[PDB]
Amino acid sequence: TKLEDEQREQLAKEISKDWSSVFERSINTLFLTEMVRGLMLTLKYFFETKVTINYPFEKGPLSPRFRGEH
Amino acid sequence: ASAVDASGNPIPSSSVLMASSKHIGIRCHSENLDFLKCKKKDPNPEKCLDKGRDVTRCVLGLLKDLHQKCTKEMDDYVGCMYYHTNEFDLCRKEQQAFEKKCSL
Amino acid sequence: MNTDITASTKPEYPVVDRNPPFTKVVGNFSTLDYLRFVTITGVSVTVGYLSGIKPGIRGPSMVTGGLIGVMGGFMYAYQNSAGRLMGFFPNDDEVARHN
Amino acid sequence: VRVASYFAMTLGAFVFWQSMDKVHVWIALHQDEKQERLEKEAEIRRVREELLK
Amino acid sequence: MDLIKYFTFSMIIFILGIWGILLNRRNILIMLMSIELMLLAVNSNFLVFSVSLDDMMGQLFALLVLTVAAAESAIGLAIFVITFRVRGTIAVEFINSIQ
Amino acid sequence: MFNLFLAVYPEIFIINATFILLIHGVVFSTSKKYDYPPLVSNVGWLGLLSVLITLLLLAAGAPLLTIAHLFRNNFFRRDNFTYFCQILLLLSTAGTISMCFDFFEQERFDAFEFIVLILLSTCSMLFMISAYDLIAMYLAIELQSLCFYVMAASKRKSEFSTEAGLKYLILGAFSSGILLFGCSMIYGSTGATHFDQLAKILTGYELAGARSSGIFMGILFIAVGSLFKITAVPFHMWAPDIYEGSPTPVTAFLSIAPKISIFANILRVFIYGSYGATLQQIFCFCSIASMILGALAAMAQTKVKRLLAYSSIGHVGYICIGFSCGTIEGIQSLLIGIFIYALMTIDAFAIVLALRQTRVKYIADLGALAKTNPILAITFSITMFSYVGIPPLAGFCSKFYLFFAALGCGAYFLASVGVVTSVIGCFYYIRLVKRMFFDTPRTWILYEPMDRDKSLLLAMTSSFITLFFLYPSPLFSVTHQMALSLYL
Amino acid sequence: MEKLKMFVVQEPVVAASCLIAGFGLFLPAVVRPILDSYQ
Amino acid sequence: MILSVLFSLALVSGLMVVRAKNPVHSVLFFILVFCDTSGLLLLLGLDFFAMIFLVVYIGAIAVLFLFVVMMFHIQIAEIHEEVLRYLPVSGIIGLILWWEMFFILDNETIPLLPTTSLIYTVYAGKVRSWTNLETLGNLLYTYYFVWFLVPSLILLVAMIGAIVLTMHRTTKVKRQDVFRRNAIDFRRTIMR
Amino acid sequence: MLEFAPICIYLVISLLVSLILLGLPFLFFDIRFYLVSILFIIFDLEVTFFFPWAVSLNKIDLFGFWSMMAFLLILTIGFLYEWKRGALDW
Amino acid sequence: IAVPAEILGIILPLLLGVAFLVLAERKVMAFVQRRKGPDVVGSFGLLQPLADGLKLILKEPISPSSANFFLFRMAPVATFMLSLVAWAVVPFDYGMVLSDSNIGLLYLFAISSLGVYGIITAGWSSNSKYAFLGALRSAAQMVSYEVSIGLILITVLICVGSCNLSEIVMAQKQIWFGIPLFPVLVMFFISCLAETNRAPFDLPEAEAESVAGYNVEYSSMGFALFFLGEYANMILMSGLCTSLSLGGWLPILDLPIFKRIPGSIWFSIKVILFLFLYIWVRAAFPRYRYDQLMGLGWKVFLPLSLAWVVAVSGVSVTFPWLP
Amino acid sequence: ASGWGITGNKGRCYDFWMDFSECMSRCREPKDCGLLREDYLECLHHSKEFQRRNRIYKEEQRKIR
Amino acid sequence: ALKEEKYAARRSILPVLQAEEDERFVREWHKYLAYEAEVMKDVPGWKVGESVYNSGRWVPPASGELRPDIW
Ligand SMILES: CCCCCCCCCCCCCCCCCC(=O)OC[C@H](COP(=O)([O-])OCC[N+](C)(C)C)OC(=O)CCCCCCCCCCCCCCCCC
Repeated sequence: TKLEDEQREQLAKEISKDWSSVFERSINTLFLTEMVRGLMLTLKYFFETKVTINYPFEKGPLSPRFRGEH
Repeated sequence: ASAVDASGNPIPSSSVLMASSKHIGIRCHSENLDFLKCKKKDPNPEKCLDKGRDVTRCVLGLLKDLHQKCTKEMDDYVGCMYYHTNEFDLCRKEQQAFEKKCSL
Repeated sequence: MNTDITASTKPEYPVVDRNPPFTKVVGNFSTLDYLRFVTITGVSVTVGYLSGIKPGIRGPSMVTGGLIGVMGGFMYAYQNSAGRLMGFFPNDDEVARHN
Repeated sequence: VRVASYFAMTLGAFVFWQSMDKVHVWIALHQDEKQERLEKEAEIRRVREELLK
Repeated sequence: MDLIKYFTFSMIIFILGIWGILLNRRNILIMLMSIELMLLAVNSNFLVFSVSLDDMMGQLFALLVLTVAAAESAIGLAIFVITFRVRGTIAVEFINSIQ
Repeated sequence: MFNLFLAVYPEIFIINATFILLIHGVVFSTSKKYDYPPLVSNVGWLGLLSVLITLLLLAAGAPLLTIAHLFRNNFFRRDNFTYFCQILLLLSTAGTISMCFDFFEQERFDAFEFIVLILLSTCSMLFMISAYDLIAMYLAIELQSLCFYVMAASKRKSEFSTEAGLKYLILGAFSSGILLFGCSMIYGSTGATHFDQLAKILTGYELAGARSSGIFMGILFIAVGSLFKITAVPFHMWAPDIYEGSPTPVTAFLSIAPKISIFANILRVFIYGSYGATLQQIFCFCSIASMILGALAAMAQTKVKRLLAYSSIGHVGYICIGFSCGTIEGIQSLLIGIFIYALMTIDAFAIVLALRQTRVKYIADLGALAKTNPILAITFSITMFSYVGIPPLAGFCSKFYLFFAALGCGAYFLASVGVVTSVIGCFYYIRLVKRMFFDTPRTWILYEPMDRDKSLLLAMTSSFITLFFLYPSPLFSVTHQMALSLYL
Repeated sequence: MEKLKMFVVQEPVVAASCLIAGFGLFLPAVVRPILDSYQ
Repeated sequence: MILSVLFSLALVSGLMVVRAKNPVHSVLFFILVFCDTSGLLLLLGLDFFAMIFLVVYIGAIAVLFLFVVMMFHIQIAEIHEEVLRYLPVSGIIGLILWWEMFFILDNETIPLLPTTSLIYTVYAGKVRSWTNLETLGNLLYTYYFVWFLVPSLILLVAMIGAIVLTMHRTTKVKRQDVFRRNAIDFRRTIMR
Repeated sequence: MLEFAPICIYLVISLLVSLILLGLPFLFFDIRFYLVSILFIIFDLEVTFFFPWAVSLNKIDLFGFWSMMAFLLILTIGFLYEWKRGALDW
Repeated sequence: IAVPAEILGIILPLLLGVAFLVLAERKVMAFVQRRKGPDVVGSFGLLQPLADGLKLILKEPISPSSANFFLFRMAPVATFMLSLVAWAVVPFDYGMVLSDSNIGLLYLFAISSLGVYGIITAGWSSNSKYAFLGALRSAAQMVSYEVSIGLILITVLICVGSCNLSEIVMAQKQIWFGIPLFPVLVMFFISCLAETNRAPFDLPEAEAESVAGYNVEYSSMGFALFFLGEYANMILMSGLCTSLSLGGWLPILDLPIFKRIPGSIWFSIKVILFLFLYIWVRAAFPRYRYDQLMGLGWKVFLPLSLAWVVAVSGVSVTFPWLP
Repeated sequence: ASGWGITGNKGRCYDFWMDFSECMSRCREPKDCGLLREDYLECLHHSKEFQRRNRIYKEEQRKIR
Repeated sequence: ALKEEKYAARRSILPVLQAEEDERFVREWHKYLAYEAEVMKDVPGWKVGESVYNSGRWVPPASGELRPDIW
């Protein structure tokens, strides 16, 4: 686990090069940027058109080489 | 919300008094202060009832004078101060109409 | 909030001021009060170093002892200075300075 | 079933509390007599003390 | 009458906690529960006395007693957990090793 | 630091030092950089240093503790009585911390939370000694009670420690409930919580009558709680079991430190506030029971810790005769007895911890000690004779001055019972001395040498005990001044 | 400084809470006396 | 009448706590008696104290007791004793305490026998009615701060004791770490 | 008070409707939980103390504010103890 | 008298709103997932809640016979009581309150505290130990996030001198408290999400996953009552969010065109946006492990809530900005 | 008794308590303040007033009988 | 400012309400004193509305009910 600890320290030093980067990372982790982006995509699909087939009146496409009833 | 008895008498009530609070405190601050001083000196109601009687006389005279000076404005003010339980913020137009007639 | 500085026992020496300010009490620190602070801090640091050898944290032990000793020595020096300035202690030198 | 037993015990506790109210009223009523008894006893002790003195 | 009824109820709760301790010989959690009932009776007495006497000391000390009772319940359940883990059971005859 | 807090520098410093020690210990014991070091010794040394520093603060700032008299009057009042009581309490705490160092390393008990709780409980006893109200009294009592719960149950896997913790838990909670009911009754029937108000209301009127029945019950319940806190026979049943079960440093601290604080609290709540002959009668009965049953039960004991517990119960009974006389000489005798008993208990428990290296359990274990460790045998025999009350040693001074206070007390029955108990209870101390010196057992239990921390303390305490009869004027004068200053 | 940056990266939420608490204690400790003197 | 019903329910719940066979039922009846005491506080007029009784006693301490009792899984005949034998001593002690209550009430607090029309209303303290919560906060935080800071030490002691008594970290169990490189930067790699 | 009678009647009506809903078809170990509960007790006491402080900030001065801050600091040290010991982890 | 009429007029529309809320959750989640929700039981599926309730009523019950029949049956009753009595205080406009308690905030906090007992007793009374363990987990999670919720309530109580929701809103008149305390509103929203076991932190609804839940043993009406209690709590805490950080029955910018709307419409609209946010977060995010969510509640939201309490108190005390 | 009333105003008879305390502080003998101590206790418990009302009620009821 | 306006309006009205309440209480207390005299005239050694307190300092009659004003 000493290797894991030193790898963690090296990575932390790598991604903490300057105050700008550390502040940006902290703000991104605190203000839920990825969550907001996922919410925006979800809202886009809420407002987009649907692909429901409306079964009894509209039926899915088939092919002449369909294996249905003997 | 009536604010008036059968024979033009002003009902003390609480809406009427709350409407005429500023007028009371401006007209007879004096014996109101005197009655409060007597109450502080001796809390017994019987020891000085005369100061309370003078305060009541002031309040009744002011209510009668205000009612006989402006009636429609005072009646509307008391009605709207009864509809909303003595909330001044909910009765602004009626209060302003009352202020114009009977100036402080 | 009301605060009263009156003490139960009357001071036995002339009172420069009943409730001296914190800055004035700190500035009243004589060489003896500085010696008190230095001795207490040094005792604490030495005790911390000598006790932290077995656990293996000599630097951390000295640091903890240093904070404890600084707090205690500053409290003792402030206590002595305030007691002198309120007349509880033999404040001959600052009584003369006030006079 | 325990709900019926719980309600029966609740009624019993209610009856006990009315009994407690009754004994409180009884104590309120029979206090003056205790007062004269205590006064008589205190008078006896005072007379005894004054005869000793 | 209201003060009489409240004081009688509080005294009855105190006696009921005493009875819980008395009857629960082989039960210890119910003994702690009876102690907590005693605490509740004390708090109720303090509150009703404050209300009757028009003094705020009863409310202050009832709040402090609530805090203390909560802390002591935390500590007591810690003791219960460690004991039950040590001997594997809560029976009283396993908690009689000292005599 | 604004100038009112001159009245609370010792407590503030001890609290801040406890917080600093807790933070340091946790952060450097949960550290993977090191090998998770046992920080108990380092934290204990720093806590002993903090205790010494706050002792110096309290001793040097003797007139400054009275600053903000009216500001602090609601919570506590400080005077010469509290000053000396707190000085003795800090000395006892420092001795207990110093003499329990070797227990840590050898017995592997490496929880610095023990030292943190030592400091926190010491602050609680400081607040208790200063306390001047029915609320601060309860708060300080409960603080030390929770600390002692955790202390007794400190050894988690130990069956004895867990059982002692559970028993002390339940019985202390019961006593807290009783004391709380007493406080509630007094508040309801008096309208007052401050000790000055209680004194003003209660003086001039006896507590035995139709009036103030609720006041009488509240005072009686508070007395019951305090008697439980001092292990009187009507409420003593916890003392031996928890004293045996809890780890030896914990039981030493329990036997030494809480006694002085609880007794100063009792003096300030009862002798000053609710002074009335019924309280002295209650404590007279409690003292009779304490002495008689302590002697009787310690005669039948065969374990060192249980014998020490019952000796503590008997000496509390003697402190209770001193209280139950309740005069100037009575209170001075109470203070003398408390000081002497604390010194003797420190001596005895230092010797016990010295013998803890080889895990001494029974009285027979220290048999043939006059050969393996001669000077230790003489030292422990001197301690046992001091507990007896043999004249040249310190215990006899407290003994005869308690008996003199009882003869000027008018309590001939109390004095006769006390002296008969003193004769009766000499037997088990003599049995200990026989076990060290007289017996020739088939096999001997060789005891490892001491640590310097216990050795210096034991030497100082034994020199004080043996040579106290050459110069008792300082202690007698100090206790007389404290008793006089209790009121004026 | 480097260790502080590493700590802020590794535990951002505790650093943010500490900064917020420091600001909350700093306003009445300094700015309140400053405003009292100014008034 | 409502007061009588409330403490009758409280007494019954307390008796069920005392004589309940199942400790879980004991906890539930303890919750019930706490609720009845809260109702009594409503009748008294201490809304804040009733709500804090609910929050602390009903919430915190009672969920603690419930958790520990259910997690123990105590069986019958492990905690079981006949109550008939202790009935005489319980009755004697309860009767002594009741007689002492009798003596206390007979002297100090005399009940009033039948009032409303004689109530003298001051009207002076009602212009700004201070709530119980408001008054308690003002007092407790201005002029009794020591008795407020001391319980903080008690809570700290309780937390320290709870940890030093009931802490057991896993000796050898893997713990997930989210600060890995593939989570942080994740440079893409291929077979070529 | 005079406002909790509607609450009591609401409770009674809720009981009635719940019983009706139930009766409609009839017509046809681990220490982590303990530690969490103890933390719950401590922070319930914290919030119980916050409520009057928060309400009466306007009356209590910087004295009261700093007393509450000292209370928190005394109890936040306990939270740091929890964090470093490992009580908050699962 | 009129009090039972008011109570019934609060309770029954609340049940209708809960039914249409589960229907709206289905519809919104389906529209998110590029499909259409219930559309075949009535026009646009408006009769779907009625059909579901009728089916649940007509389903024949089963008796587990768990030797704890009373406690098994009464736990959903307890949680239903708690949800309803919590709803007994929430205002809708100026004067639409049953109990205008001066301690309304602490009343709601206490009712939320009592809410764990229904689930705890449901888990214990069930024969299976998996249900008991799941109930314990859910209870602990609600405990932690209710501590956080109480701290947020303390922040709001620092902002507003009073403790009743109506006067809270009357203070909200100026700035809605959401503009000053948007991070506090976000933390309160996440805490109430974890309080009702909805969205992320969804342990009981992860039945297809190994955690199972406390509702496995429950019959048709027990499960229905637990679901109704959970959704009533969801609506309750949405109302709490809008009364605490969105001004309740208050328009935007106080324009006179906006004042034509009664205000109860404003409160309803804000509650609808909060419910839409509930369904949005549930549909858009994965769920946390139990240990992860517990550590997040005890290590991320509690320190932040304490820090925000301290910051708001420091801002208000330093400046004359104090009520 | 402290003057902190239950409704944020002056206590019910903190004035009586202060009269008794001043008498005790300036008195030559503690029995001099017996009347004021009786007044303070009577305010605290209403014992004498309640007894007077109870005996009035008893006389009224026995006259009816 | 709004709350201060409301409280200032309340304070100006207070003296007349207090006067009315004082007169009402005086009338009721005089009626009670007359009732007490007419029901207690038979027993000797009975005063008319004697105060159990000393040194004056009139206090309102005890109601026997805890907090009667809140209800
Ligand atoms: C107008 C008057 C009308 C009548 C009024 C009086 C009605 C009767 C009141 C007494 C109670 C009767 C029902 C008892 C049922 C007990 C069932 C049982 O065994 O439960 C097991 C439980 C133990 O729990 P358990 O777990 O064994 O539960 C099993 C329950 N069963 C049997 C139903 C399956 O026992 C107890 O809890 C002990 C109860 C003792 C009795 C308490 C009664 C209430 C308090 C009475 C106070 C005094 C009243 C009289 C005062 C007189 C004046 C001073």
